[PDB]
Amino acid sequence: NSNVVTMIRAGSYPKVNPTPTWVRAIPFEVSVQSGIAF
Amino acid sequence: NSNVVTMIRAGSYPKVNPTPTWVRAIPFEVSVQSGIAFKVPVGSLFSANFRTDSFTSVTVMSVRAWTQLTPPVNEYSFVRLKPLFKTGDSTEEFEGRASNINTRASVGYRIPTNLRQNTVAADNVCEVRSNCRQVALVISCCFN
Amino acid sequence: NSNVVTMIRAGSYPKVNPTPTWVRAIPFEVSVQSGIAFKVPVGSLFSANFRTDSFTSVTVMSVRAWTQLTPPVNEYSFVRLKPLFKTGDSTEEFEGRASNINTRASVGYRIPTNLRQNTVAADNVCEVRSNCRQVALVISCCFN
Amino acid sequence: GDNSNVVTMIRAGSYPKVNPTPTWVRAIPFEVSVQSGIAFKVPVGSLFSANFRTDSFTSVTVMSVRAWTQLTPPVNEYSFVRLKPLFKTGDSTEEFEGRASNINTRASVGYRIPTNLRQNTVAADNVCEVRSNCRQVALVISCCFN
Amino acid sequence: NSNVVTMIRAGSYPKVNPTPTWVRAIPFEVSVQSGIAFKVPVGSLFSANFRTDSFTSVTVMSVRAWTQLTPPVNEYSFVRLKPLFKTGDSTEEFEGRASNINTRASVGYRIPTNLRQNTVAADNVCEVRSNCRQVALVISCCFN
Amino acid sequence: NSNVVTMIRAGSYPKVNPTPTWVRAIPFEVSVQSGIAFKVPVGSLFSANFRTDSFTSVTVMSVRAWTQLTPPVNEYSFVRLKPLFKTGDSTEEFEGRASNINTRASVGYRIPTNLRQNTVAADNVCEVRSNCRQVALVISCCFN
Amino acid sequence: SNVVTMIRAGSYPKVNPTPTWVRAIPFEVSVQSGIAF
Amino acid sequence: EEFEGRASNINTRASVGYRIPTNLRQNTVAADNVCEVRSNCRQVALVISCCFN
Amino acid sequence: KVPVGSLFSANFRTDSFTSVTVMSVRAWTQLTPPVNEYSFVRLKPLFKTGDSTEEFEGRASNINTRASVGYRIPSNLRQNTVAADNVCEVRSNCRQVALVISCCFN
Amino acid sequence: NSNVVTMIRAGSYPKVNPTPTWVRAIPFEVSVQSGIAF
RNA sequence: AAAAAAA
RNA sequence: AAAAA
RNA sequence: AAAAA
RNA sequence: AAAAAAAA
RNA sequence: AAAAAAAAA
RNA sequence: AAAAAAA
RNA sequence: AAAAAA
RNA sequence: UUUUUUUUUUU
RNA sequence: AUUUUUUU
RNA sequence: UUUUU
RNA sequence: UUUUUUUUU
RNA sequence: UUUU
RNA sequence: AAAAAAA
RNA sequence: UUUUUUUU
RNA sequence: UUUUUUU
Ligand SMILES: [Cl-]
Ligand SMILES: [Mg+2]
Repeated sequence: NSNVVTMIRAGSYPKVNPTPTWVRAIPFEVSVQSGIAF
Repeated sequence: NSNVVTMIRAGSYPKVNPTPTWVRAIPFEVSVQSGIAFKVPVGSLFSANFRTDSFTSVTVMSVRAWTQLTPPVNEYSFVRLKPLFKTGDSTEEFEGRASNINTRASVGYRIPTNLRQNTVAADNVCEVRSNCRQVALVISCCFN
Repeated sequence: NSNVVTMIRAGSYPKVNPTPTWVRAIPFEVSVQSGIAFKVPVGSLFSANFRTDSFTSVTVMSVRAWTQLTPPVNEYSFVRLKPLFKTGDSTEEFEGRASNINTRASVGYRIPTNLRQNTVAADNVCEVRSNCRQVALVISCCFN
Repeated sequence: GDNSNVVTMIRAGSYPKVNPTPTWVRAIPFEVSVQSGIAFKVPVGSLFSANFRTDSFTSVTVMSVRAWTQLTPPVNEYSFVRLKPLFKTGDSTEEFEGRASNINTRASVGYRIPTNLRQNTVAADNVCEVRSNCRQVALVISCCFN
Repeated sequence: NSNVVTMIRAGSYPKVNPTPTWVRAIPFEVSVQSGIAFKVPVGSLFSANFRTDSFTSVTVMSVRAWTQLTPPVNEYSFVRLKPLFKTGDSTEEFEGRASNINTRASVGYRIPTNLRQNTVAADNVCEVRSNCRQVALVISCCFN
Repeated sequence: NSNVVTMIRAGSYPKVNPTPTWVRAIPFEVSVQSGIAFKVPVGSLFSANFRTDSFTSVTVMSVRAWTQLTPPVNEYSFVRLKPLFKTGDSTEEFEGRASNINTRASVGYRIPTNLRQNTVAADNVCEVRSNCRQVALVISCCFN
Repeated sequence: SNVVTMIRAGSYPKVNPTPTWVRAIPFEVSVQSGIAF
Repeated sequence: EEFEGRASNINTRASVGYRIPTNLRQNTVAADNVCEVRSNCRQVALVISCCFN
Repeated sequence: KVPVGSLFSANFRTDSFTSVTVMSVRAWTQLTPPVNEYSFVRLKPLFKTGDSTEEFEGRASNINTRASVGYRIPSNLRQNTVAADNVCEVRSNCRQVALVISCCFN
Repeated sequence: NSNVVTMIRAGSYPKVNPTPTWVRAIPFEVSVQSGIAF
């Protein structure tokens, strides 16, 4: 909504985490043989 | 109201900015020729005449135009505008004419939010076409 | 909203002003000696570092002060502000002291409407007294 | 509170802001000597005196001026008093006049200064001009010492 | 209101007083020795530095004190106040301590209405005990 | 009320007590050694410095502790409190630490009503452990 | 929540490594005839 | 994950914590490890809300 | 000049990205200031369509405490930035500055 | 009510006073003679 | 907002 | 149940 | 829905 | 606001 | 502002 | 709420 | 909330 | 405790 | 209520 | 308030 | 209602 | 309107 | 009266 | 309901 | 006036 950069009145240093978690669902394929469970 | 100086119970040192932004409406003029289009430089916005010689970039929001001189004999004043963008120039020729020969012609255009980026002095904002020899421009912009 | 440029049905040429006013909060520092009162010049407000080198006068509204450096050993920071006016200086000493030796001492004062006249660079805003060797000031004013 | 009969502890916090020489809104009564047919310029320095607890100030913002005739008028005449406000940016030409309807009664008049014209004045400056057929005029001035 | 002067229809001469009262908050510092109680003189309130050199008597309402200098090594600041009266000195030691060594220690006591009488320069307000070499006091009083 | 003395229509002689009880908060400091617990004696409450030298027994309701001096280098202050009773000593270690090296470490415990019996000067209140060498105490108790 | 979350901890809180604990203790005792234990 | 907390004052402690979801709230014996701790301070205080059984 | 290539790293699980849309930048002084001074930190937003001249400054009211400041990039200026680009300029009396940048990797 | 001790989350060192005031009703006797005030 | 007045 | 998306 | 204390 | 899994 | 202390006279 | 202040 | 009293 | 005219933002 | 006509 | 459709 | 202790905005 |  | 708030 | 947000 | 975990 604003057209220019605006200042952010920041305070104390927050709690951080450079390696967070992630909720995903992974699409990938596997090779299956007849009459055999992979 | 108070008629003398009043103490202010100040607290911690705040956040400051000696060089802030400035929303302005910058007026100037440009000389235009007949049948030829004039690319308006963004560098005209940065001058001491507008208190803007300290800025290097600006976010243009809307442009308006007026014919500054009288048109040729027997003609009515007109003025066209074609927006220019570094990612891609437009082919719109927003045009407004005068219904009185003694009266200016006026036309403008508004820049959408998605197309509101910064522009430096080496960039151009729009092209101007008119039958008058000078065009008055007012540009609403956000200096940063 | 919009995703493209749209035409502005502009009318007659408006009323323009290339060099408008500017209500600002100007931060800067001043060196102060122990036991000596330092007069803060209005000329420090006019600078390219504040985008105000195009102004020659300003209407000051309120002044706040903070101690920029550490106080002497065993001492807590303090700062005093004596307002100054061309029609007559004041004898107030708006003082603020820090309750922690590691923290700044802050104080300020507000100028009443009846005393909000223009001030040129040659004038002075207030005197500052402090045990620290530098003082930070934020001045809410109206450049014109 | 207001019912205690001994001293009570105050849980004070951080050291506050302070000002050992604050402002003061006052009404200052004093008198001036006036001659017949001549106008006397009331000095602002008459406000900075130890008799008013204001000898520590060096400037003041005047708000309103009220004048009364302090001495009896000439014989067969009624008391009158005039006031012409004075300003460093430009003196005025008004003559706010009040006459007594009884020879034994004072003559009073006054004028209020607008907010736009309420700046500071020093001892070298003047407030207004006083004219009267009486020889002495008592003045009461509302102002803000700073 | 107006932009000009307006006549005041004054009446009879009013009741005047060239030397009125004054309710003040007086800030002044004292020197305290280690383990020795310092009697704060009332005369410290009558001074030209407070505009009060025209008063001779004052009614004290509340006395609060702050440590003005740092405490000894390894120690937290503290300050005590024993109220004194001409009709009978007290034995209370209203003590306040600092939870941070870099922070002041503060405490105060209020004087009840039944004990709010005048005091002259020869009188003492209270005793002060502290581990710091100076104490800042802000005495709320009524000058008359 | 009024400004003069008034008559009291007193009746029969009332039930009187020249030596009544007194609930207080008694501030007193103790010396602690490194890595060694110190038993707080109840006789520290009975003192002419607390106006309680006329009492011989007291019912303690709660204990609160603060570190009175600075901690060892590189450490934050801590203080523990182990309640003691004549019917049976406790093994709780109500411990409070400081998040700032310059700030006091505080902790306290409350005694339930069923454990609020009298204690004489020969008894002990609690044990105090701390890396600091002095610990301030503020005990809320009932002198009887 | 099926994953670890971050707790924005503040100052160090009051701690007690040896609390009180309220219990109902079951045990048995040997009793003789006519004698109180 | 490396849930980190920093102190905004040199004299003040830095703090951070993490909550274990109910699905990952199994038992752990003495030979197990709760977490790893990194810091520029030579000692860290731990407060672990746990259910002994 | 803070490079954008500092956002793409395996330490942030972001070594698989090549561009990012920065939304807001916040800064904290990571070390103590010089003697007798308080910490300060400045930020000047940079853009490939035109750098800005703002100097969003934040100073500390305590010599032991960090300084902090931040700015928000408006939606109209929220485009992508590659590693060779820069986010902003930092000025401080302290020799290290901690940055927490809210952005959208894509 | 309770049956054991409870922890008090104390804070900063409060304002203390080892010698406070005391509102009392003091009962004592005096010796008075006939027709003379004491 | 500024100029008679009114108990 | 005007146009395009 | 935008600015500058 | 956020790609992914869901869902009258 | 927990008790002790005059009473809404 | 107390004091100083305008009709 | 003074001093007297259906 | 109640108005005629010189300009005059805003409902 | 995104764009282009028509629209008091 | 100040600067902008 | 007041003097000191504890609670809670 | 000035104070703590 | 014991675990994570108490707004 | 996982990561970033918005006037103490 | 939020509530959830073994005596
Ligand atoms: Cl402003
Ligand atoms: Mg701070």
